[PDB]
Amino acid sequence: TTTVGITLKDAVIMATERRVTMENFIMHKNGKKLFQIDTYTGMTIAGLVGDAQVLVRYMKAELELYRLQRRVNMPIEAVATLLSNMLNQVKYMPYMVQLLVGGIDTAPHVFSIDAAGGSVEDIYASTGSGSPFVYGVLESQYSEKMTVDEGVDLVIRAISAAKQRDSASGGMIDVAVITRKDGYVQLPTDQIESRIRKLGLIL
Amino acid sequence: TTTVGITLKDAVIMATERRVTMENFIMHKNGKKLFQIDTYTGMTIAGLVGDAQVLVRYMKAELELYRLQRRVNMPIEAVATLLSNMLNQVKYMPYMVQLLVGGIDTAPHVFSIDAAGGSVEDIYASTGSGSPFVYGVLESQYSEKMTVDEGVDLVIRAISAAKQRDSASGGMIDVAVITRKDGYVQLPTDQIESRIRKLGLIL
Amino acid sequence: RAITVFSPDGRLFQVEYAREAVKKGSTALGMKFANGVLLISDKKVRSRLIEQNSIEKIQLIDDYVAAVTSGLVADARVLVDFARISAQQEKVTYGSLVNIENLVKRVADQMQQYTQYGGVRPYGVSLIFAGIDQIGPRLFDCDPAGTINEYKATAIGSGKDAVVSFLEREYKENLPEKEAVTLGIKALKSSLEEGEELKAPEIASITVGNKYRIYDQEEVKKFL
Amino acid sequence: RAITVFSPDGRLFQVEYAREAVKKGSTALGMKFANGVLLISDKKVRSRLIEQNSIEKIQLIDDYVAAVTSGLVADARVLVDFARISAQQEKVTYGSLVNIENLVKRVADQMQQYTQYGGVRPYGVSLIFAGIDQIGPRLFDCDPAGTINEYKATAIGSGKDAVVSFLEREYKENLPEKEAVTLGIKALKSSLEEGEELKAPEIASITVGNKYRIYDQEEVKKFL
Amino acid sequence: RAITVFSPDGRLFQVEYAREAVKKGSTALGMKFANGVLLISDKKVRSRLIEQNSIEKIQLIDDYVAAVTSGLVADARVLVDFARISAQQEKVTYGSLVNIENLVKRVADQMQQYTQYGGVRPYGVSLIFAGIDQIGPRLFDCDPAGTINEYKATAIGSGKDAVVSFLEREYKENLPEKEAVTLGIKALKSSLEEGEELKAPEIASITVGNKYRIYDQEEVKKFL
Amino acid sequence: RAITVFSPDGRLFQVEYAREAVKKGSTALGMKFANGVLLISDKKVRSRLIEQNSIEKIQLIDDYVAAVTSGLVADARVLVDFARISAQQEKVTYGSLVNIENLVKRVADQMQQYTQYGGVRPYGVSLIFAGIDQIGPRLFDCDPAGTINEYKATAIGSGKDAVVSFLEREYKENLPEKEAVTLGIKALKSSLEEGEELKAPEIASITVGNKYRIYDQEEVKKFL
Amino acid sequence: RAITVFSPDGRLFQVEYAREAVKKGSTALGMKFANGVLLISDKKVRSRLIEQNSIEKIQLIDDYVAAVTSGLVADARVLVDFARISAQQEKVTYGSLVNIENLVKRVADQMQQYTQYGGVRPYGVSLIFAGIDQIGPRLFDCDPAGTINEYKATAIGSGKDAVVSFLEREYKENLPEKEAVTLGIKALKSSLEEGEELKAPEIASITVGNKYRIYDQEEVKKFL
Amino acid sequence: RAITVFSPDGRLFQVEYAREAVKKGSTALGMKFANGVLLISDKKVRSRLIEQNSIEKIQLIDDYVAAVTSGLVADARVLVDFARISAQQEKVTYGSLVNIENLVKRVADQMQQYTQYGGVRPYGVSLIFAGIDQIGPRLFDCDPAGTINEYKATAIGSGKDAVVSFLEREYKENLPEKEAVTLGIKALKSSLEEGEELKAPEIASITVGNKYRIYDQEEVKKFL
Amino acid sequence: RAITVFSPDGRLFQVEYAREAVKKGSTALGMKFANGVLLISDKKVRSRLIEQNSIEKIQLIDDYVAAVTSGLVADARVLVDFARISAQQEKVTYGSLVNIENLVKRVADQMQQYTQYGGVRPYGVSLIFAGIDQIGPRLFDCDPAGTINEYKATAIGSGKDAVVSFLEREYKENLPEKEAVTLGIKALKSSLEEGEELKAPEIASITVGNKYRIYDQEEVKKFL
Repeated sequence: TTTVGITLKDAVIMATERRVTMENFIMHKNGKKLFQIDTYTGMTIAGLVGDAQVLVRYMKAELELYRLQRRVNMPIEAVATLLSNMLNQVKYMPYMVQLLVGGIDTAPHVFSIDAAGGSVEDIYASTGSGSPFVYGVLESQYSEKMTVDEGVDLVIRAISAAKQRDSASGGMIDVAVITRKDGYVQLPTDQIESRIRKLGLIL
Repeated sequence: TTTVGITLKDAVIMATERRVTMENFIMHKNGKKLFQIDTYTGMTIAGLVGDAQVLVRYMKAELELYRLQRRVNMPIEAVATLLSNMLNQVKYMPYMVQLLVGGIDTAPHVFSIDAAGGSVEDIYASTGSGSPFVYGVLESQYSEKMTVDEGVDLVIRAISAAKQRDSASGGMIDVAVITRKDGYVQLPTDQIESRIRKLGLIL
Repeated sequence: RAITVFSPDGRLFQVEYAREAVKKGSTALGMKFANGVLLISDKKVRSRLIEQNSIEKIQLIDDYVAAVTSGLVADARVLVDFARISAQQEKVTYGSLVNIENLVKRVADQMQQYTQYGGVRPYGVSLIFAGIDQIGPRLFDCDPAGTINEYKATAIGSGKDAVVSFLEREYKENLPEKEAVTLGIKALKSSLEEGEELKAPEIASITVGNKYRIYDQEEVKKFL
Repeated sequence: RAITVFSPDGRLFQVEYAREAVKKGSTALGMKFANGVLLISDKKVRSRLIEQNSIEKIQLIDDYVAAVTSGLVADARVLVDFARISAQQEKVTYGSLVNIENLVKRVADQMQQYTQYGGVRPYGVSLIFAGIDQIGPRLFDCDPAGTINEYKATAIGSGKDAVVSFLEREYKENLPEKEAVTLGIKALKSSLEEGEELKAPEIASITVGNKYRIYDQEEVKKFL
Repeated sequence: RAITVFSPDGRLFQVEYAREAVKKGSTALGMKFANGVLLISDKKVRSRLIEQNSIEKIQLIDDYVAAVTSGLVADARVLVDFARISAQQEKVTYGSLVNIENLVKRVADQMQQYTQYGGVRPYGVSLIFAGIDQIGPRLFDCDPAGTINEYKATAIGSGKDAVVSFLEREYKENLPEKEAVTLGIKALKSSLEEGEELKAPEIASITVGNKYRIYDQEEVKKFL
Repeated sequence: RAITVFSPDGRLFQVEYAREAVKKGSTALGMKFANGVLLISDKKVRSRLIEQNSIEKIQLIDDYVAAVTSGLVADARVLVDFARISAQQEKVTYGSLVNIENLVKRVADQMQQYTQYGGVRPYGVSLIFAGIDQIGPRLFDCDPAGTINEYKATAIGSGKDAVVSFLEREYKENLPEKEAVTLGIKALKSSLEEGEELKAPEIASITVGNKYRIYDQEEVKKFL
Repeated sequence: RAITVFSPDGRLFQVEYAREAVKKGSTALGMKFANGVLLISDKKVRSRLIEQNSIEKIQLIDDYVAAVTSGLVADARVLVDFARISAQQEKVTYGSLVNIENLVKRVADQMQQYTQYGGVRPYGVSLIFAGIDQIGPRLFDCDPAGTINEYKATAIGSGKDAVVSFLEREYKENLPEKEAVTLGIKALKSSLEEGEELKAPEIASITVGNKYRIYDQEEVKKFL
Repeated sequence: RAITVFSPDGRLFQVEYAREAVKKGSTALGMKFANGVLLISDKKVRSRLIEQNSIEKIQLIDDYVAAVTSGLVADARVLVDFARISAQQEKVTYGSLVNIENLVKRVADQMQQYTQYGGVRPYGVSLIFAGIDQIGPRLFDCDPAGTINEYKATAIGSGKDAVVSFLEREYKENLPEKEAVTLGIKALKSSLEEGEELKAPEIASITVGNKYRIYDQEEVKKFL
Repeated sequence: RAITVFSPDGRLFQVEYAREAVKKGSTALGMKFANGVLLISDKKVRSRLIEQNSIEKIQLIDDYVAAVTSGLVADARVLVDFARISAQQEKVTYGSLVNIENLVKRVADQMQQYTQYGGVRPYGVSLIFAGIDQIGPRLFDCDPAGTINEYKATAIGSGKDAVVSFLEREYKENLPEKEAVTLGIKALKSSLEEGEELKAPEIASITVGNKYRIYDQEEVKKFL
């Protein structure tokens, strides 16, 4: 399994593939690892399905409740800190998971969160089994002067690469770009597979 | 990861580099390890991020509250002590961390605190993966008759050295100097890298 | 010789009696202005033997939010500290006190609880919170009933009705600080000033972009 | 000077006294229409110094369900938040708030508890929940006794009897939104309008298929 | 202004006052017949604005047992849900609700507790459980005192004395469903029918061998 | 309007008032005979609509011990079940309910507790336990005060004084079952029989060596 | 209609009222003699229907210590059992009940607690403990106040004042058992014997070196 | 019929009423002398039937500290034992009861608690502690209010005012034991001796350097 | 015969009644001077039998902070010890009692709690804390209401109004110790000295840079 959050100009793009497996037994071809968590924010799950899912629901709600009572959307670093508190508070019987939460408030953001509530923001980062491979290509071709369209391609490339060198990852890769203009929008499957073909990639 | 706090005449300087890694996998190039924790005091984190971070927030808010309630700032030895108590109090399910807290009340100070709430004051001390290396250059060139400016250089040198012999350390080295006159001030990135270049150092 | 329950006409007499205690409290007010908000309280002193400033009526909750209270002094103090730590709490979990409205709501609910939970006397105090948050300069007031409202300008304590009416009339929307503090002090004067001497008022203000500023003895005496 | 127990005629006087408090509350109503439901409350304002909109009477529980309340303001607020988190709870366990009726039942039971558990004053408030659920557009009301009922249209607060009678008479089953809001505002007018001026009403609505829509100042002024 | 204790004549006045509340409740009855039992309640409606059926008086506890209640509505609801989960409990431990009598006993004991445990008002409600169990069709009634009895036919609520006497007289042992529902509706009529119009009664029945059947609007109107 | 405390003359008025409730209870009695003991209660019925036998007054605690009660029905039921499980408890720990006296003592103590523990109304009921234990046939009675005594023969409920006097006079030590049940029924008659008709009494008996036997309708009618 | 608090003259009226209850209790006494101590209670019986001996007034705590009580029967029983287990407790920890004085002190303290802990009625009973311990034959008495004293001879219950005076006068220090029981029975007679017949007294005794001995019907009748 | 609260004049009436109870207590006193301190209580006896010495009024807390009490006997006993274990506690943690003052303070605080914690009657007793500690011979007294003071000589109980005045007058600073006990007994006499006979006083003393000594019957009779 | 609740005029009568108790307390005062602060209390003694100094009114909390109290002695003691340990607590966590103001605030809040938490009588005492902290010499006073204020000089107890007025008039800002103690003793005299004799006052002082100094008998007698 592999996910990736990438920051650029005035947007943040997040994508993941979706094969869920049990050791070498790839039991589920179409899991979901990308979730909208608020009007202007998304999150990527990676690790044990049980812990991740419950975690997504808590976060999802915790955010909606916050919005209503405060009349304004929770800032990204705030969501990241909240999460950070939850996880660390139970470090000795941790949610075996690794979360990536991207979004845009006053500016774009992307934070990496570990099972101990360690939270750190980067301009891009990957999460999951195939992390290295993507970190390889991103390290090689990412540039903060890219257009949201260039971005969406780089990402697909990044994931398709990890799909090659990592048996744990696989299936249809899916992306969502979140901008202040349009908000959190997930790209149409077709359009994605279209870019794949165009790029001469595979699967 | 390496951090260092040094005492001299009428100031205390504190600096750290900023690479956050997972074994050999250097995952984050720009983490933050130097935090101002009160008008005239700063703290350097080192160890497990999750623990470090929460600990920092606790310390921050606790200090702010005390200032308001007592109308004066909490003495450096006092904040060391508090931290000491918290940490030791939970020694059997500790915050795996190593903290360095420096500041200036009636005079300059720097305390080394270990996860078992052991707290000791020195005229300088280093913390982190690269500690020995810096302890070397310091043991070799530190002089209590130095100027705040000579200080900032020394510090930059020491960390730079550690950076050479320790794969766990790296990234932009950043410093903050705290004096009664100006309070806690963190030097500008350019000025830092300028001194690096001037000194014939690297990265 | 009966309670905190509803009277045959739908009223919590205990909460009413409480309100009485606040009327007998000192007078203070505040108002939003240019790009901030200010607070001003009448510091009426007695003996030469009191330690002057130590009797601070405008108290800080945090560098960007202050509040002033009126009613049973003891009750006011304890309710202040509650807001203080409560403030800290939001800071430590979320990383930032984004909406001040929320801070007041928590302290309000605290007070509302004693409005119905049987064996316990309500908080005999009213107070107003002022400061600038993620949304901007904000002004709130709260009574012993737990009722909370946001204002453009308001007052509390003894001369509420009076001072409030003056503002109700001569309040100027986007009055720049200097003129705002003036209008205020003038308003405060008229009200409690049945006894002529305004004495030494306590005034502080904050403006969007920065922390709170407490006016020094001479500065306030300048408007006095 | 006695309780929450039964009178010789089978009545909980305390709960009655409570009801009184709600009558003295503002007036609001709602009704199902075309393919949604709408809520409308009379936003009667006083001073120029109040922060206008901030005194929101129609509150959201979640993007698809809102409620409006009448009675002791404090009691209403706390009871609202309870429903809010209670709402969240059903969402997090089951994955979806399928039946809104259930949401109101929980908050109702909360209120019913203070109806018998000795040492504690009942909630002096009544409110109505409106929204569209798995079943469709739904309208409920609730009193301090914990009694809950589903309506086609109803009101609450001060001018209940009045406005309710108007509807009781001129309510039109499947009235399309525009006409429904009209009939409503007309009904609200007649009732409380012993004092002529309707002032600025607060109105919001939702229609099956989507989230709630709060009417903007001008839009409402259009029907006004 | 005294309690839940014994009067000089051996009576729990509080429980009596409670009984009063139930008399003022709607009227309903039930009776065993051919090879099942049926329940029928008078659904007396007011406004056109009420959501008709939503005001269901006959409630299901489980597919094979239903109950109808009379008294303080709120109290009835909460006491119903208790029986519901209580029912579920017996199912999950033993695998089957073998004796319904037991279900009522538990809910009865619940009510009996508030009859003596000091600080808490009793449940102002009476209800009857009907259904078919391992033993067969069964009919029980319960009052605020926790007293429970099994009947061949009975009623509760407002017109109890009346309707009960009619049955007491014209009740026919093994009357087949169609005729039984008739006798019932006739009995219900006479009683509350001082006001002529029977309106729309709510009726449901179950017969040994299968689950409960709620009569549809037209079907009931057929006997009406 | 005062309590469960001692009167100036050394009496627990509450416990007295309780006793009143039991006098107004039905009449029942029992007595030891030949080589067993029997219980007999007056089953006074009203409506044709009651489910006859279901109103069992003599209840089993276990195959070798039964009890009959008088007073607040609800209180009697709950106190019965307590003895039942309490009985089971002794069986499961020791392997056998050796002394019945002990069973009654436990239930008695239960009742004695409400005699002094402040906030809670005493059990308005009296009952008698009968059965054969390791010691042999045993007969006990218990009142709301928790007072317990062993008899050779006794009664309780409404016509206690009466029936008891008859026995007090014509009780025959080792009367064989047939004659014992007779003397009993005769005694029960005289007492409550101010109203001539004895109706259908409920009678059961057990004899050393075996389990309890409940008399069937016809068998009892034979002595009637 | 007030409490367990101090009267303006320094008295616990509740504890007084309690004492009243004990005076109305049966009469019993005891005294040390030769090399042991004896207990004797007046077993006043009524009906032929009571199970004679079963109404044992002198109860054993353990083979070497017995006690007799007077007052509210229920209260006496429960307080007896407490001493019994309390006795067992000292045995199991220390291996031996060395000082009996201690046993009574514990039960006394139990009673003393209800003398001040607010919501709970005191124990309406007095009793005396008699037996031989490590120190020798010992005699103690205890009242509802928790007051405890050691005697050479004493009585309690109804005819206390009377019987006590007789002893006060004719008590013989080291009277050998036979003569001691006599003096006692004589003393008991005079007192309660305003009604001539002494009936059948209950008497038991123990002597240093061995366990307690309960006098058999004939043996007691011998002194009678 | 009201409490433990403050009267309009600033007094705890309950604690006052309590004091009354102590005045009606026996008379006792003590005083420091040569190089120790002594305690003396009037052992006023009634019946020949009481076990003489067993009614010990001067009780030991530990070999070096004793205390004598006056007031509700029960309350005194329990409060004594508390001090005893409390004494033991200081011994086991610190290894030595260095300051006796501290021992009394703890027991005093115990009493002070019931002075304000709502539902519970205060300790109706006063007592004095005497002994020699690390500091030397020490003398303290304590009342139901929890008030504690150190004396050179003092008394308590019935004849306090009297005996105290005698000492107040004829008390001799460093009076050697023999003469001190005399002055004391003389002082005790005068006071309570309105009734001539001093009877048999109970006296004990301790002197720096060693443990307490209880005077034997003859020794005391020597000063008598 | 009612409470700790608000009177119709907004006052806690209980807290008032409490204040009364303090007025009847001894008189004491203190004031800041040169570079320290001093405390002085009127040690009014009665009997020759009291242990002189042992009745210390000025008590130490720690080597750098002392306090003197007035009101119910018991209440004062317990409230003192609380401050003592509370002091220790700040020392052990932070390593140093930096701000004394904080120490008083904690003890004040303690007292404020009993001002509203239902079932419990308030602390009938007022006291003043004096000492030098991180900020410098500091002087505070506290009443039963939990109200706390910092002074330049003040008094408490019986002759407050009097002595306070003298100071109010003749208080000299930076009066050097010797003259300050004088002005004080003079002020204390005038006040309570309606009865001429000042007796033996208790005086202590501390000066920045070092620990507290308690004046010895002769030294104080020097100013006397």
